[PDB]
Amino acid sequence: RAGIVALDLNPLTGAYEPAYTITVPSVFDIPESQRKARIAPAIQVRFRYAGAVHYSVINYTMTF
Amino acid sequence: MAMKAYSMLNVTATLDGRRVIGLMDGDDAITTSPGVDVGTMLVGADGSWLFSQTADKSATVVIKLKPNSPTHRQLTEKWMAQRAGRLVGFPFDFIDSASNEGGTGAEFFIQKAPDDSKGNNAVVREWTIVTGEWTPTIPTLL
Amino acid sequence: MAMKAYSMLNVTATLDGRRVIGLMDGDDAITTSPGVDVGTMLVGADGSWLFSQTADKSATVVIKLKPNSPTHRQLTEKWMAQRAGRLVGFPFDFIDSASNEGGTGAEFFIQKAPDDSKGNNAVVREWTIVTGEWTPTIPTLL
Amino acid sequence: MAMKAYSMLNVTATLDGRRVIGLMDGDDAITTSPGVDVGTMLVGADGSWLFSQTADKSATVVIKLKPNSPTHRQLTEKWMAQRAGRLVGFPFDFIDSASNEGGTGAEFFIQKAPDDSKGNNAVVREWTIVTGEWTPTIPTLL
Amino acid sequence: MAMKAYSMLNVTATLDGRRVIGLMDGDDAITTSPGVDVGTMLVGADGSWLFSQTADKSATVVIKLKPNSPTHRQLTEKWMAQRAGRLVGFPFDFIDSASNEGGTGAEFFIQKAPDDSKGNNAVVREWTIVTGEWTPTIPTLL
Amino acid sequence: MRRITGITVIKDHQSEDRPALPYGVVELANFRDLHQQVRTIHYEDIEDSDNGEGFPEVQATPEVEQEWVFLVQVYGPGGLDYLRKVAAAFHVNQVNDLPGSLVIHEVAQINSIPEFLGERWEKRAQTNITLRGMSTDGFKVDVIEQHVINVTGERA
Amino acid sequence: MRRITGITVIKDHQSEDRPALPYGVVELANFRDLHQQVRTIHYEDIEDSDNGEGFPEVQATPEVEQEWVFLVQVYGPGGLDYLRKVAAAFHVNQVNDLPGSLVIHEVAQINSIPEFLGERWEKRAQTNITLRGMSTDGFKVDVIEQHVINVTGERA
Amino acid sequence: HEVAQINSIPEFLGERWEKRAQTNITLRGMSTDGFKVDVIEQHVINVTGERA
Repeated sequence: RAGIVALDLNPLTGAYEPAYTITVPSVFDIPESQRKARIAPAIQVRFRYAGAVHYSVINYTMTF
Repeated sequence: MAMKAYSMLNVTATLDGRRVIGLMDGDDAITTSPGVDVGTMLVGADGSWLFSQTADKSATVVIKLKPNSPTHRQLTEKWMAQRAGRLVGFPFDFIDSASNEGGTGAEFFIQKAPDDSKGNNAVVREWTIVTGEWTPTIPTLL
Repeated sequence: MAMKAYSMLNVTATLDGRRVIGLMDGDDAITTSPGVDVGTMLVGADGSWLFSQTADKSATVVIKLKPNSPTHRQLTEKWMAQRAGRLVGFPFDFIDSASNEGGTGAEFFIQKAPDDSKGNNAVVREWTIVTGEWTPTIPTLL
Repeated sequence: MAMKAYSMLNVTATLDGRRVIGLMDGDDAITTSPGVDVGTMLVGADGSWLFSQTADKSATVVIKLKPNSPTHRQLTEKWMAQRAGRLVGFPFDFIDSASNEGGTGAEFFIQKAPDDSKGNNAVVREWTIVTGEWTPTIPTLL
Repeated sequence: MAMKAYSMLNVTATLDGRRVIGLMDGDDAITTSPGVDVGTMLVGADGSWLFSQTADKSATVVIKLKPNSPTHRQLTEKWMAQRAGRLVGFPFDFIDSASNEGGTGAEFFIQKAPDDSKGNNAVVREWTIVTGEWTPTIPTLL
Repeated sequence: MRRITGITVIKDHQSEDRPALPYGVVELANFRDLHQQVRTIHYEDIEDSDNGEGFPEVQATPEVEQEWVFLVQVYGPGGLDYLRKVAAAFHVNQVNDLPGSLVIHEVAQINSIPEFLGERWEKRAQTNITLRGMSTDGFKVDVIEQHVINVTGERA
Repeated sequence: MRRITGITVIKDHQSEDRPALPYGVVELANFRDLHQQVRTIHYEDIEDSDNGEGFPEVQATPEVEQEWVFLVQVYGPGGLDYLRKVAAAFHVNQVNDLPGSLVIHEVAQINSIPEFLGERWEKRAQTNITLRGMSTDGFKVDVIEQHVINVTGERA
Repeated sequence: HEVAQINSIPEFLGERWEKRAQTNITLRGMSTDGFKVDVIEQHVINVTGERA
């Protein structure tokens, strides 16, 4: 909402592509040996930086 | 080529290339309804009559899907694509192989969205799509 | 010529020459309803009364067909003919042989269209037709 | 990672940090519905068509709780906080672990309140919350 | 102090000092509903949103009584007192001892009156009361 | 002997020895028409017939859908899996194909009914399988091939 | 022998001596598909196959949910508590875990049926436990991998 | 919670009609149990911006 993440559009084509995805590991398989540490596995998140503008170009072709 | 018994195993529906698989139970899982009435009869105060025919050839389709169906994933991606700003057609077409009854459209658009109900069991997810033109196919095998 | 028991095997309906065969189950498969009320009684603030009789002799008919019926093919061809631009009458008339009850019309027009529902079993297809004049036949055998 | 059977023991909902536990019986205990229709098709008197897409990405959620549930206490505290004058977001988010179907919102607000019915047995308490934005998550496991 | 099972033998209601005893059968014998919605979300044509919160803290209560209950006598005396011209508050308050859920009000007023039906068996008598302020009590024992 | 399962299947009420330890049995429980009225009537002229006046005879056949309800039982130590394969083989296409205007409609609930037969609990399973197919027949009927109409204006 | 309760559990129709005074027994009452139609069809190429033309064969499997309904009985002087622990162990997570695409759905009402067996009222209890799990199978099927289309304009 | 309908079923036992009555009484109470389970007490999160 603030404007830090891209707006769900792939710049290469302008086609659909999710801006951010959150992946959560499945605990169903983690053995008891590492389950006794009380330290959870890692969650992963994907971004897409939202650009800006620092320079402009105009051409102004005059036909008369 | 006898007119075999009706079965859902011979009805084929295609939504933007891929098929539709996960459908809810019921006698109505894919229903298409026309936009407006075909015509209108106007009878005056004297007894004469005049019929008027519309040019609106448009239709809407309602699809009911289980909460776990790849078509649900495809549709919920298309909805987000529309919300982002991209606008395209994704043609949809469906037919019955026993009698060649059904129809096709060239450019559809997502019009409604389902309600995410969790509850204790599985619930339907209904999607409503709308076209600007809809061409039925004439059932040639009766 | 005793007034025999009623049966659907003695009711005959004709739609533009050909017969109607595929009809859905139910106590109401072909229903005709008049356009408007026959008249209207107006009673003033004093107690006098005046009756007014309309000149609108028009009717509509609703036919329910199975998804596999040649009449469905005929009607879906006529609908496309109307959509193309051609406009004609296709007279419809139906009668019961046991009591000569029924009616006829000279020029009908497709007014509604069915909804193509596939689902898990067969579903009705309802067509609504409208005439500008409708002449009932007097049941002479009671 | 097979698409396991659906179960309420894998659906997780979080309301401002704490979980939701006490839910009433039924096939619909947490239901989210979108604000308005996705779009609208307009067909003119000539037969052309134009589709219009809305910018309203908002949703409402309905939660049904037993009369004895800690979530009921949390919600009835939040309601009094709003009545006092404080206004904040309390994000709510829910998801199904079997197919990653669900959604999230950043700032909700209590919109409705339940009716305190005592009677002879327990009765539902329904809360209705509303967001200004609602982002569904795409079900990646079908 | 375990959260015991719900029972109507632990719910207490007080209407202007005296208790309420004669209540009809059903899952809803004393029901309180708020005046208006807590708030309203307004989303503009661009996608922004604004929430509006009301200052109306008022409620109505519906009580169902048997045709033979001392509370019915008390209420039908209060109704006649109001009809005569006297206007007072008669505070009403009710609560559940198992979870401290319920509410109280300071000044109520009779808003509706029951219908005297005799018939062959006993029928409900429903009274509807309205307050200008209604303070719920927070359920502290969950 | 079904093509789907690898076992031997036999008819319902015969008078032969029990074939093997795992095997099946199919019975016809009932059948009926499905719709109240016909779909079409097919008229066809008999090949090289004559009704006595140089007219080939006409044979008419109604066409309606019908439902047949069978009763399937599997005896022996593999009944549940053999019927589970049948239940799950009803969904895949090119596998559940039947020759003429026939369609498998539904496979019903599968019960287990072990029975103490011959000093031993004999495992058993049973379900209902319903088909769906049109109707064929033919009866000789008579036809109109000319008309006559008389029109008069009562008072000219 | 269940992990939740501390007792011995045995299969339904065997021919062995009764194990101990407290023990359990599970039977399969029935099972069935839950939805009318499939969810997906999974296609997979067989490892190192050939259909005679240099094409690996294709195996298709439907995916639908199923319901299995069992019948649980506990015999002896502790039946009610042992089944109450089972009923209340169905709510807590990480405890009611089953290996593959299986889920315990509901535990039903628990009845008590004391029976006069062997000159003594033998306490007994029984309930119904229902699971819920997807369907697996596989059948060999054929696939399209090319097309052909002909387009003509009737009258140019 | 409730006491149900009360029936009378006199029975001829021991050469004499023995008067009898029977009803149903239903209680209502919460559930107690306990199972040993495991808990999370730490976290870890990784955040990256794909293309800066």
